[PDB]
Amino acid sequence: KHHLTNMTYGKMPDGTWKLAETAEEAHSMGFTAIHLDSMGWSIGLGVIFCLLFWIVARAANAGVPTKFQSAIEMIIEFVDSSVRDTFHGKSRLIAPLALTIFVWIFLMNLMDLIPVDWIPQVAAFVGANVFGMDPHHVYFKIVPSTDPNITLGMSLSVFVLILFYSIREKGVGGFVGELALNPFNPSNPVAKALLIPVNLILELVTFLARPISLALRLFGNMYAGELIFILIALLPFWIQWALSVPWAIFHILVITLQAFIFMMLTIVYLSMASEKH
Amino acid sequence: AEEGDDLNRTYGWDYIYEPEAEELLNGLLVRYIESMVYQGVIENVACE
Amino acid sequence: MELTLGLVAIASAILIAFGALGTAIGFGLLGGRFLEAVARQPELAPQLQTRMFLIAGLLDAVPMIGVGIGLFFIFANPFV
Amino acid sequence: MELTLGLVAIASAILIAFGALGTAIGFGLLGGRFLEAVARQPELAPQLQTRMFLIAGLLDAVPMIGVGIGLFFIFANPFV
Amino acid sequence: ELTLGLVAIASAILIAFGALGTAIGFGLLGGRFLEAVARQPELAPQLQTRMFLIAGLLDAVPMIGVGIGLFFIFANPFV
Amino acid sequence: ELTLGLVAIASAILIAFGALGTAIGFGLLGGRFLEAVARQPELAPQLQTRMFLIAGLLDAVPMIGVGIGLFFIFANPFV
Amino acid sequence: MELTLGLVAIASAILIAFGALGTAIGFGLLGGRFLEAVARQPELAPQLQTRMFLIAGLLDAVPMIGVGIGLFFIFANPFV
Amino acid sequence: MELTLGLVAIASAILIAFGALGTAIGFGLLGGRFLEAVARQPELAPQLQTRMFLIAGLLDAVPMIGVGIGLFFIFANPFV
Amino acid sequence: ELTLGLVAIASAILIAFGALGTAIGFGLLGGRFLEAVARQPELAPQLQTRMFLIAGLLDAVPMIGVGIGLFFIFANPFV
Amino acid sequence: MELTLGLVAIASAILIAFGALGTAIGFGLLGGRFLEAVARQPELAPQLQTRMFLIAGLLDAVPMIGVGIGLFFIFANPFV
Amino acid sequence: ELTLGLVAIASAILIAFGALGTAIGFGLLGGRFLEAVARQPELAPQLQTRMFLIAGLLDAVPMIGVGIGLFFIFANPFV
Amino acid sequence: MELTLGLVAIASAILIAFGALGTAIGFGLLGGRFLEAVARQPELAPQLQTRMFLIAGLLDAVPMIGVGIGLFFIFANPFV
Amino acid sequence: ATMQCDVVSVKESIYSGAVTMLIAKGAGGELGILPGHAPLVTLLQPGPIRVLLENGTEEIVYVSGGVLE
Amino acid sequence: NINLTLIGQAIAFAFFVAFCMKFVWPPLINAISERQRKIADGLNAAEKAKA
Amino acid sequence: IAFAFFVAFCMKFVWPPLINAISERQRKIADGLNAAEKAKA
Repeated sequence: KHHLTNMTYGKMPDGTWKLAETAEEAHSMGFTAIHLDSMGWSIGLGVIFCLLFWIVARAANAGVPTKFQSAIEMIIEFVDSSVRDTFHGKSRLIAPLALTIFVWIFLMNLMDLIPVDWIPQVAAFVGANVFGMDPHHVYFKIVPSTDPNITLGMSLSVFVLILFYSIREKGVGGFVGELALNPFNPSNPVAKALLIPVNLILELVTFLARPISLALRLFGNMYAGELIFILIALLPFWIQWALSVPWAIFHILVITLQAFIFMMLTIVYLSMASEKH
Repeated sequence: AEEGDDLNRTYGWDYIYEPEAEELLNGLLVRYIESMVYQGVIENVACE
Repeated sequence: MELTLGLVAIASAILIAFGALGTAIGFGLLGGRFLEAVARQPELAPQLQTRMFLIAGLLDAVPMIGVGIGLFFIFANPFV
Repeated sequence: MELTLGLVAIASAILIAFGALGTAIGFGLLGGRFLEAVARQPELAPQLQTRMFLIAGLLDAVPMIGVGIGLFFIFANPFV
Repeated sequence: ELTLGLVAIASAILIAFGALGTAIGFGLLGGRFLEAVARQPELAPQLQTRMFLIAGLLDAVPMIGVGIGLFFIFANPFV
Repeated sequence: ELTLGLVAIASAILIAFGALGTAIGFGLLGGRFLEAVARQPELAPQLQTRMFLIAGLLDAVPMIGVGIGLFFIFANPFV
Repeated sequence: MELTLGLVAIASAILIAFGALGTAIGFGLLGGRFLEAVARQPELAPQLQTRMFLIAGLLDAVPMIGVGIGLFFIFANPFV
Repeated sequence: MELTLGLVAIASAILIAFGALGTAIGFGLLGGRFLEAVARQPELAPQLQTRMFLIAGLLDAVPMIGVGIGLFFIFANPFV
Repeated sequence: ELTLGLVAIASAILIAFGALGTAIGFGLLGGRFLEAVARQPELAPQLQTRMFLIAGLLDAVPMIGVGIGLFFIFANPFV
Repeated sequence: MELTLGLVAIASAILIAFGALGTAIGFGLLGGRFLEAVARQPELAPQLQTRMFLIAGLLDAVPMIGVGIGLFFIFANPFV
Repeated sequence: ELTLGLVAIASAILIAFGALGTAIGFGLLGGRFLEAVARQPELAPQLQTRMFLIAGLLDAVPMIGVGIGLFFIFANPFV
Repeated sequence: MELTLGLVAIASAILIAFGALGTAIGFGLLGGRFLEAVARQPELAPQLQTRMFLIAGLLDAVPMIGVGIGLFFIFANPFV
Repeated sequence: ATMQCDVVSVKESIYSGAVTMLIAKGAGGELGILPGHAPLVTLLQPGPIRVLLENGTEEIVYVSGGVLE
Repeated sequence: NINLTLIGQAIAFAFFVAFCMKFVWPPLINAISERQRKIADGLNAAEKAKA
Repeated sequence: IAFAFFVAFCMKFVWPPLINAISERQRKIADGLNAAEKAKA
């Protein structure tokens, strides 16, 4: 049992499933590489979803929609209303950007609602097919979305958007500078200790740990979900199998609010980027 | 009364209610009714 | 070393509980005042709840951060 | 040995007791504000109570998380 | 020796913080309920019903901590 | 030795927390009560009824902690 | 014996010190609210003081118990 | 024994400083509402101050006792 | 050996205090925010904007502490 | 010896620290309402600030005593 | 060895503890500013002037704690 | 001797941190109410700022003493 | 500065014109009023109300029941 | 072992589907129907206006 | 690695979704036109 627990734990924390920078792909102990061999699953899900959208994007629908296109219309109407009412005076085609990032993170965290054991169970047949059976049980499978590497990728992608749209209006003068909270204070030791470090750390903190916190808070929520699953998996005979259900739906609501507020924060950050400094 | 006026002039501000809305409203009702009675009496005088 | 592990367990417990208290206070204040406000203005409840969830999201980031990193050290402890 | 056992037992006590404190007092303030509000408008008791429970559910997530972690650690600690 | 005292003090701080929290919540609820009854003495039946209903929400895990302290005092693992 | 001081400290913590919570919450409650009286001295009888009600609704777990301290002081295990 | 006697001294300090905060802070709350109420209606000062002395006499009884435990220990108690 | 001397030093710091803190808290609590009342009601500010003094002595009694125990132990810490 | 555990503990404390600071400053701001907006729902966006700027004004040194703590978690001076 | 040196130095540090904390809290809570009232009516400021200084000096006394004990040990602890 | 770990602990306490205090102060400040601008959306400019002034004057001694912590981080005294 | 160095670092951290926090909490208290006052009635802003500075200087004094004691422990080395 | 302040009984007006400083005793406490003051409504208590004029002198007007805005 | 977990998980899933349909789908269908009916009413208003 | 990935993913997709929105917005205009038309008559 606890053998099985640790054998599961081999899978989750460090991702990049079967990455090997001149190393092994099924070792769970390489601990030395730079490849992210787990992003592809998230990327493929995003691509297949964006094509699922493209099916209706290449289409023009104006009459009476069925359930599919009806829901499509309410969704797109709400997202366009939100992006529009939030901010304005800005035409560089960002509303689709927010829509896309929101719905992708939506689906990405949604897909993690399955029992943890079923990914390695379905993968065990491929393991019998290729790359071993029990040395796969420790860490050889591709993992669904729990890897903070992916989250880090979204964080810095949005950060790149932030930097580029801050210089959208050539705010380079305001981008290099900042509004210092104070130039100095009396007790001239204080003045010296304030002049150099303080406003610099002020300017730095205005942007740095915000996307970092975004990504690793996603990781915290989603990792928390998976670990709750694994812990409830103890004694599935005399249990009523009702430990999860309340917390599970709560965390579902959490995921919804996650995606929503992340895209909200995207909106406010792009507003500040569209605001001169 | 005044169904289309006096709701425009209230900007993003409100009169602060040092008393509860209830008692101040009651005093307003009292005084406003008495004022109308007064004016009607004066009008009756003029008609006379 | 195992007592160092106990140190780690204590630190994680600190973070998780103590940020949980952060949430327990913030969300409670928001709930109380929100109920009072919506009582004052029972008509525009949609936008009220909208901005309410806005604030709720803005609130509990860092405490949940501490919870997550604490559990991470509980299981993926650096320098076990 | 004994030191680690005491460490984890104290950690569990921290989590559960401290979260219990927070949730208890949070309920106190929340209910006080809810009663104060509903006193103004008895007409909206149903919807107001609906939102009351809607947020009461928001409160208790990580308290229960800590309760579960402490209970399991009571049953089986990590770092055996 | 050490484990005994450590478990005992864990239970003690458990129940002490529980008493603290339940008293604080009692006061918090009480003040505003008194305020409301001062405003609405007439609905005091229904208000009091809601009062005790929400008080039922209050002190679940405090009593849980008290019971866990009793468990530690009487019989608990790792002793 | 160590267990003795641990038990004494734990009992002191229990009673100290009980006293702190009682005093603080109880004082807040009395303040709101006198506030309500200043609102309406006429409902003071019913208000006092509620007072003794909620006082009896506030003192239980503190007295439990008092009993815990007494049990520790007079005769308790882990000594 | 030095260990446990010093710990008992710490414990008595806790006893009396918590009694001190409870009395001081609770009576400060009482004073603030009392002065507010009496200024609201200076006429009913007699009944106000009536209820206030009643509730205050009901107040510090448990602080009195803690201080009395300290007195028991300082005069003579078990474990010493 | 000198370890117990450090213990007593810690306990004394506890009692005296902690009671000072409580006294400050209670003083501010009373003072805020006292000040507001006398500002709004200067004509009766006299008997307001009368009640305020009436309760000022009621406030510090337990803190006074705690400080007294601390200073007595400073002079002569019993359980020598 | 234990000073690595000391580094871990200190980083944890940095994180934990930044957590309460953020979580309770946010609580206060949200309370007052919802309080105010109900008066002038029409004036919501301006207040919202100011509130966002305040939230930014709130959280700087908490991320400073958490960043330095995580740096010490990974890059360890004072071993 | 060294251990007792640290014991007494830490105890003195605590005595000064809690005194500073409590004093700051007291002045802040005083000043809030003082500013509020003096804003309300610019007339009664003289006796207003008179009672303000009265109670402010009334407050920090025990903190000043803790400060005195700390500096007492600073010149020389009444102990080894 | 112990010295470096304890120095790290002390710097961590400094930074985190101060950051929490700065957070609570900014909480009160921003809440009051928000309510003020809610009642008078007009005097916002000079009110924010006061706001930045008072906040810039707010951090000085927690800033000192930060400076001491960083001085420890680069070249700690009492090595 | 390393014990003494750690203890003095701890004492200096205490002295600086708690005093800084006194400054922080008091400054928040003053700032909220001063902002309130200047908002309600902007005309008194000069005298309001005067009172604000008067109380600000009065408050932070003892925390400055703690800061100076920290510096005195840092550069000068008592008990070392 | 100056605020346009008007005092009026139900029958007819009593005072009108700019005023600089208003001192009354509201439904709650006494207050001081200067132009630019927040929007507020208060219940007049019986007694005289005294206000400071642009000339540097101060008017006083008695009230027995009424409301103030 | 594995099957014991699967059976409980499947029970959870069945409850998921049943309760989620029950408590969530009527509002969605209602929204869809309202959208369609308002569009149709606007259309009919168009033809009758031309008439 | 993900940064260029995602920015390139969205950029050479960024136009068609907005191009879609014109249909909806002009559609609403037709409904508005129906209301105005009913009023003039």
